[PDB]
Amino acid sequence: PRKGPAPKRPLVNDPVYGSQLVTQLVNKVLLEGKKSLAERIVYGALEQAREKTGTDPVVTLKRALDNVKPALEVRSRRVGGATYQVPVEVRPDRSTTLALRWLVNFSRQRREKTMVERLANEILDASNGLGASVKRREDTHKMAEANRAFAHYRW
Amino acid sequence: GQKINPHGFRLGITTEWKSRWYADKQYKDYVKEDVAIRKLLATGLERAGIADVEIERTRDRVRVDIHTARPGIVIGRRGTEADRIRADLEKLTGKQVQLNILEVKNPESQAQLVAQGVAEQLSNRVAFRRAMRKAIQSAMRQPNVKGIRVQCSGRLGGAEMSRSEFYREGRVPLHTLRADIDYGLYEAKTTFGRIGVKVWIYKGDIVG
RNA sequence: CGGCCAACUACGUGCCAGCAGCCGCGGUAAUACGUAGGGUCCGAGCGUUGUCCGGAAUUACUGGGCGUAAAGAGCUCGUA
RNA sequence: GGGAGACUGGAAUUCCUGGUGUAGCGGUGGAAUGCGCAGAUAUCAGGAGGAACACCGGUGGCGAAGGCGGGUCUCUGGGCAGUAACUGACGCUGAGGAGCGAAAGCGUGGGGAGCGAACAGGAUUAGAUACCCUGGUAGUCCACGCCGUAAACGGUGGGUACUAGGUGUGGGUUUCCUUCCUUGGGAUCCGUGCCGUAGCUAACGCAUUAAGUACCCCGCCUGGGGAGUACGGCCGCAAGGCUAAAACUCAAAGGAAUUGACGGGGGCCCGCACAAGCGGCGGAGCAUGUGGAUUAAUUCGAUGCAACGCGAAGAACCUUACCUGGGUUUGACAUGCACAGGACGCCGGCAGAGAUGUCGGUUCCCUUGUGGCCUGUGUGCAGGUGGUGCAUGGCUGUCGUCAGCUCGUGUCGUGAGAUGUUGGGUUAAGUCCCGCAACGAGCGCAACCCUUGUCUCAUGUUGCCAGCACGUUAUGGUGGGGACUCGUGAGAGACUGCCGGGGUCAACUCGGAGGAAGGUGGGGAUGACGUCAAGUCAUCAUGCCCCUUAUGUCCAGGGCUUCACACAUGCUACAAUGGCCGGUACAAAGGGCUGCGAUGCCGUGAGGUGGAGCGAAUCCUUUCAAAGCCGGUCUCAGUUCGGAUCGGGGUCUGCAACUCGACCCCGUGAAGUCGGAGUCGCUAGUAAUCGCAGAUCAGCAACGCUGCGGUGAAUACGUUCCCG
RNA sequence: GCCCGGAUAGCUCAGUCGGUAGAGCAGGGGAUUGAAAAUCCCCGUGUCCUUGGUUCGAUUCCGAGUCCGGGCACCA
RNA sequence: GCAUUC
Ligand SMILES: [Mg+2]
Ligand SMILES: [Mg+2]
Ligand SMILES: [Mg+2]
Ligand SMILES: [Mg+2]
Ligand SMILES: [Mg+2]
Ligand SMILES: [Mg+2]
Ligand SMILES: [Mg+2]
Ligand SMILES: [Mg+2]
Ligand SMILES: [Mg+2]
Ligand SMILES: [Mg+2]
Ligand SMILES: [Mg+2]
Ligand SMILES: [Mg+2]
Ligand SMILES: [Mg+2]
Ligand SMILES: [Mg+2]
Ligand SMILES: [Mg+2]
Ligand SMILES: [Mg+2]
Ligand SMILES: [Mg+2]
Ligand SMILES: [Mg+2]
Ligand SMILES: [Mg+2]
Ligand SMILES: [Mg+2]
Ligand SMILES: [Mg+2]
Ligand SMILES: [Mg+2]
Ligand SMILES: [Mg+2]
Ligand SMILES: [Mg+2]
Ligand SMILES: [Mg+2]
Ligand SMILES: [Mg+2]
Ligand SMILES: [Mg+2]
Ligand SMILES: [Mg+2]
Ligand SMILES: [Mg+2]
Ligand SMILES: [Mg+2]
Ligand SMILES: [Mg+2]
Ligand SMILES: [Mg+2]
Ligand SMILES: [Mg+2]
Ligand SMILES: [Mg+2]
Ligand SMILES: [Mg+2]
Ligand SMILES: [Mg+2]
Ligand SMILES: [Mg+2]
Ligand SMILES: [Mg+2]
Ligand SMILES: [Mg+2]
Ligand SMILES: [Mg+2]
Ligand SMILES: [Mg+2]
Ligand SMILES: [Mg+2]
Ligand SMILES: [Mg+2]
Ligand SMILES: [Mg+2]
Ligand SMILES: [Mg+2]
Ligand SMILES: [Mg+2]
Ligand SMILES: [Mg+2]
Ligand SMILES: [Mg+2]
Ligand SMILES: [Mg+2]
Ligand SMILES: [Mg+2]
Ligand SMILES: [Mg+2]
Ligand SMILES: [Mg+2]
Ligand SMILES: [Mg+2]
Repeated sequence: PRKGPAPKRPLVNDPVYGSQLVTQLVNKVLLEGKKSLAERIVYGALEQAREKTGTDPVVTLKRALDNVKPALEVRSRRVGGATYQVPVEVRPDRSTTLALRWLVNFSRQRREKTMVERLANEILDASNGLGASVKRREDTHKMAEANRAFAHYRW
Repeated sequence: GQKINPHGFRLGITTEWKSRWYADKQYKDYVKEDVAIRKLLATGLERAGIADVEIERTRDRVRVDIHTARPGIVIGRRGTEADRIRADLEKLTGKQVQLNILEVKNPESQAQLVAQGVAEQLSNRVAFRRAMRKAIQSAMRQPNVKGIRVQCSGRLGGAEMSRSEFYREGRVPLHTLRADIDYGLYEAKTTFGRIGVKVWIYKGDIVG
């Protein structure tokens, strides 16, 4: 990437739900190349969501995504030896990447016995705006707004 | 260890094996015998000037072809040297051999022999620059030779600090696989140690 | 008897013992140290030290210099 | 803006007085001392006072130099041109001497706004008598003296004449073109710049404003340091200035220019360099190498990157180079010469740890010349994993698979050298294009070779099985079949070749079509000129040195496996994306002869027994995997996680598993709860994770190494920051 | 000699209530560096001078001893 | 911002 941006690998469409959001979620759950295991973790979590909320799982997943996606972010820059947290806008694709990474990582830190339970409950809380992933988003914006003065670097 | 041996680099393409046989079970024994033969031959006709030894085997037949600059010393007119060598050969090998003592067409195109000639001059305390230029000129006059490189390294002139000098004329495309590179190496024996002579002779391109 | 500067090799010690006018030679392979063989230059002399001139156009009359190498007074006026 | 004196103008800083008005101001890379909240900063009005004069204003003017810029007035110095009215060589230079002489400093008396040595705090730092911040005294200013130094520089003394031009600009004269516009143009005199000849110079450069060609006068130099110092003297209020040595010491100290290297210089580009991500290491246990310490010995080598699962692709004996002890000497192993043989050599017995010793049986061919052999006794000599990789060859690492490194003949320079190789563009690339005092060439780059991805043709066993027959209690099992695979031979295919837009109608570039593949398709092999006195005398070889009753050589036992610690590379874990039990699916590559070994039977199992069949596309390595998928169970617990350690009982290899092998079964059940500062790998079939095979090898310390397939991510805005 | 105050980690210093031994530097092991230093991260180090007494218990509360800082040793 | 030495 000294010679310029590299191409993004095409993501397939999930056969059960028909969202590419879902297969992106399984690629974040994916450990050690065990895709089939990650697949059923995600399917199970969406079924647990469907039974607990009654409504369509992909719709609630998208809602939870929209409540955890960061719009504004901080990038650190050394300037005169002092280090300044610089507010930078998040491009749409990065927003969803960040949101999904946050959802899965906090689900791994949750207390419920199995990952299907932890992931479904984190998705449900984030749909309501209650979860740890939502707090992370709010803290990301809090640090951006506290550093609004350093936006003039525009790096 | 910067330069791949030129012969081995081209061994499947532009040059050929110096021994032809097939054995599965006898392979180890065949190699042992070959080692013994080539050590018996490389330390016998030293002043005859040997370029190649090819060993062919089948059943018990052991055909040894010795390529030499001048076969005169490798066969006395009474057959004396052929008989002496065949005697020690069959003794060592265990079977029957047919020394096919040949001769080289263009001694001065032959990198192994050019290396021997430079080495012997250095053994006779000839200035190394002289021997280098002599070999270069002789080889380049001959019709196939499109380029030559000669390198001598060691205590050159009996100095205490090792020098490595090389002279080059023409093209010597060591990286080109299809290029026909003839390589020779010889170790000159001197009061102060050993000095190594390497010769690369480019003779054109082979397409097969 | 290294180069100036005519005349080279072996052995013995290996940064030691020593050499040297200058540059520099001795650190277990020295044409430079010590000895030997050989060689070179001189010869009833040959070397060394001291002293003066030369080379030294390096006090330059013959025969040198002063932008940056050493060298134009900080600048004027004016007496011999 | 030449100097001197007097008077005077406005902007701004500071302070003061008074409004308005609050709680911050001020300062830095970031802060803090500091000023405020008792009314600051800010804003408005008035007053005081000192210093410097924005714009004009320039590589412009004036002055001997130092120097000289608000305005006005007064007094006063110099310069230049025109006219030749006047004097008639009155000129030039000048040892000494005299005068002027930036800034700092000194004396006396004033003044003191701002600035600011010293001096305080604050910060930074290991320290910070500094740089940065807040304050702040002499001084900076005036009057009159003193001082007499500066890179007081054009580092270039003054006067005069001469020696191509071109082009700016300041001050005068004049001719023409004519509007008479006038920076119109010419000539001429006097300044001040730039560029360039000739000539000069070591070079850099100077070049009518000389560092050129010459004449007159002055000053000054004579290797670097000691030293512009001491002593003496003169001058000064002082500081100090001026004049000015020697002893002693060094073989140089210097000027200019050249090629490199380097920079906390610049420009332009790269690389998992960073950033964005994903998984690790540093914490625990164990394996392995190393340091250190032990030891009789713990053989030797490697020991920043580029030593440390490295030489070792295989240390119980052997290996083995080490230690202890026992033996042995032309030797464990060669070959030439003397001197005696007739045998050597086997196979057994006993003694010994074995080496070995001894005793019984066995035992030679041509032909008399010997021969092969040794009884053997000597003598040359063998033999050293003894030393020096800083005497070496060969082989290797490394920068770096980076794009660079050079030569021939011209040309430029006194020369080292330069040019080519720079410049503009472009590329992964010194790749190519366009220029171009260069024109070409060589080693590198690229390609040729291997492997992987597609198709065509040829061909059917041991491989394949579609279409036809015959068998299964099992399978291409079997008759057979070329049709699909596959194997291996030959060939086609990728060329920026084609189309559209960029472009020097150039390189090359961005996109599209077609195609299995697109832009060196992916990955191997391939390491230029050199560098590190890199590594290796222990693979081998080798100069020189050393040992020869040992530093050679045979053997038994021990060691290389030590252990209070430390480092490095790994493996297994800390669990539920998991552990355990049951069922079931899908590989590639490779290996096999005193070897791989199937069935069956016996063992819980390692394994035993026995041996079918295979030198193998045939047979064995199950019909070859694990992760995976389905089901059940455990339920967040130091546990049904973990599997270290230790007790008991076994198997196999081997003469032999005490030191010191692997594996199996029963029991045991340690640390470990995701690891401090810090640090490593990776850009797609990659990382992560899962098994399989091979070399070495009787057996294995293999978790190592080399290789094979299975499942398969995330992220890369970008070049500010770190490394190369 | 009299009157005070001392005496704690390798060094310089806190602590005291009768139930403690803590700071800075040094030292030791990591990390950073080509290598030192500086810096960063984990560690170790005490008859609390000696001495007896009180107390369930003494660095601590008493008396004594040794060593060391302070203020005094004067008038004829 | 800071960055001493061989
Ligand atoms: Mg001579
Ligand atoms: Mg003279
Ligand atoms: Mg003299
Ligand atoms: Mg001179
Ligand atoms: Mg002069
Ligand atoms: Mg000078
Ligand atoms: Mg002057
Ligand atoms: Mg005045
Ligand atoms: Mg006020
Ligand atoms: Mg105010
Ligand atoms: Mg004068
Ligand atoms: Mg004078
Ligand atoms: Mg002054
Ligand atoms: Mg004073
Ligand atoms: Mg004064
Ligand atoms: Mg005063
Ligand atoms: Mg200040
Ligand atoms: Mg004066
Ligand atoms: Mg002066
Ligand atoms: Mg000046
Ligand atoms: Mg001067
Ligand atoms: Mg002059
Ligand atoms: Mg002029
Ligand atoms: Mg000029
Ligand atoms: Mg000159
Ligand atoms: Mg001096
Ligand atoms: Mg003086
Ligand atoms: Mg004096
Ligand atoms: Mg990173
Ligand atoms: Mg570790
Ligand atoms: Mg760890
Ligand atoms: Mg070792
Ligand atoms: Mg390794
Ligand atoms: Mg052993
Ligand atoms: Mg070396
Ligand atoms: Mg070494
Ligand atoms: Mg060049
Ligand atoms: Mg170059
Ligand atoms: Mg060019
Ligand atoms: Mg090229
Ligand atoms: Mg290539
Ligand atoms: Mg070395
Ligand atoms: Mg040796
Ligand atoms: Mg042994
Ligand atoms: Mg070992
Ligand atoms: Mg378990
Ligand atoms: Mg525990
Ligand atoms: Mg737990
Ligand atoms: Mg890459
Ligand atoms: Mg094995
Ligand atoms: Mg793999
Ligand atoms: Mg008294
Ligand atoms: Mg020092």
